Parts: sequence; C-alpha cells; structure tokens
Amino acid sequence: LKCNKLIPLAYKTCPAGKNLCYKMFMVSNKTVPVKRGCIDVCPKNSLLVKYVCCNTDRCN
Repeated sequence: LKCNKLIPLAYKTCPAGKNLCYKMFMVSNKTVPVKRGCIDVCPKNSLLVKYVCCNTDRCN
C-alpha cells in the first residue's frame, strides 16, 4: 500500500501490518486534514476527532 502524507503531493509505502490509508480531521471532514498516513485499524470517530480510512493506493 501507498498512502498520501500530510500534503498529499507526497506519499510513502506503508510498512508491514498497515494496509489502510487515513485522513484525520479536527471536528469535521469538511476541513484540511491535520494528519495522514498508513494505519493498521481505522480508529473510531470521537466528538472532536474524525477519521476517514480507505484501502487503495493514495486514497487519503
């Protein structure tokens, strides 16, 4: 898997065990993501922190 980095111009290949890409938002998915990369498990949404995960190259 390849996943976009914080500015999705750049990207990396995920290490072993991380087969999701993610975007992390402060409060709302209608904002500039505040973190991006590879991840093992898609974290649960919380009151102020939202995660969008996906499983294809550079989907984040």
